[PDB]
Amino acid sequence: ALADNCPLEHNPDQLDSDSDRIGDTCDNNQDIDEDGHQNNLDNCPYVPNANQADHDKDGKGDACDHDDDNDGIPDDKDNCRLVPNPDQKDSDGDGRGDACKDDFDHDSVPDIDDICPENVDISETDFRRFQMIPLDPKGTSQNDPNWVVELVQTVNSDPGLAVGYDEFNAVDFSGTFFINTERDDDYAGFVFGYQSSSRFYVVMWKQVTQSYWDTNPTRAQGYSGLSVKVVKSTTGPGEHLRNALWHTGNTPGQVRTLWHDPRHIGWKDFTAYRWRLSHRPKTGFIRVVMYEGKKIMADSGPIYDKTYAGGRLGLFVFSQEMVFFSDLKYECRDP
Ligand SMILES: [Ca+2]
Ligand SMILES: [Ca+2]
Ligand SMILES: [Ca+2]
Ligand SMILES: [Ca+2]
Ligand SMILES: [Ca+2]
Ligand SMILES: [Ca+2]
Ligand SMILES: [Ca+2]
Ligand SMILES: [Ca+2]
Ligand SMILES: [Ca+2]
Ligand SMILES: [Ca+2]
Ligand SMILES: [Ca+2]
Ligand SMILES: [Ca+2]
Ligand SMILES: [Ca+2]
Ligand SMILES: [Ca+2]
Ligand SMILES: [Ca+2]
Ligand SMILES: [Ca+2]
Repeated sequence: ALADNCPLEHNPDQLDSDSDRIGDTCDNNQDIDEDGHQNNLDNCPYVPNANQADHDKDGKGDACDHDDDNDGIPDDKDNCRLVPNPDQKDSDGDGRGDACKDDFDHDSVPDIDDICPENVDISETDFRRFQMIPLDPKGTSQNDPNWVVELVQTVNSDPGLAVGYDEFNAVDFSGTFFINTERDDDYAGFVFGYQSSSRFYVVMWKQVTQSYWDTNPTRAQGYSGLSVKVVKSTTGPGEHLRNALWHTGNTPGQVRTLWHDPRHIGWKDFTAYRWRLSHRPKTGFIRVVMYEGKKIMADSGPIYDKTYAGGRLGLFVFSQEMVFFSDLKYECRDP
């Protein structure tokens, strides 16, 4: 019943106020392991497992299942952990069973070309599907985001997101953004570990330092440079989150800035930038590097934070028109 009508992916015809893909009628926000799946809709309630992998579909996610394929051979001794193979046949004796030698998760996409080799639910990128989420559908300081298609955001808008469909535990995420205009000097970036419109990590880059023109609800000063922040809003999309996202630092009950480039180097107009992000939920590892061609423009260095155990990936925009995103790529890094 719940794991049938609750998920927006099973029935999109319902409300989902916090944009976490769980219908309002079922949403209770109880998530003890903070992996983005509430307790009663988590196949491993106490073990962090954001992608909810369950290869034998027995109700116990791989993360809390001792025999992920139910073939009687425990994971630790199974030479084909995700493919049933009782005889453990291994004709060349390399420790990998014949049953899964070319396609470990049996999603019909060989290991080498499979971006998520140990996840039957993901085999290729599908960033052809975006969920647009306005970060301030309350205030009207500026018009909300407008997206078109090269995914472009055309308005000097209020903050907003464009988030993908796939969910990840450990992941490497890369992409390209281009500001096709010399007008303005604000924000462009991306998100990862996205769970709800009140829960996600965000990486943003501003061109020139500037204080947000509306001192309400809180004073916000955004410095030029790359920043890494974690959002845990007590209010959700609105004016409070708005100013907090802009502020280079911490805003009570809204945002925490984990790192900011000490050099405050802003992005350049009409320049293609490539970002490379690595997130390892198990240890809380986070690192983002920005590139201008083959040149390194910014490097966050190792950052550690375990607020969120995983989630979706997406694009971020805040008061910057003509932001062109393209060539998005991602790969799972599990275990
Ligand atoms: Ca919801
Ligand atoms: Ca929720
Ligand atoms: Ca959970
Ligand atoms: Ca879990
Ligand atoms: Ca299972
Ligand atoms: Ca397991
Ligand atoms: Ca099992
Ligand atoms: Ca097994
Ligand atoms: Ca097996
Ligand atoms: Ca073998
Ligand atoms: Ca595969
Ligand atoms: Ca796969
Ligand atoms: Ca608005
Ligand atoms: Ca500019
Ligand atoms: Ca500006
Ligand atoms: Ca602006």
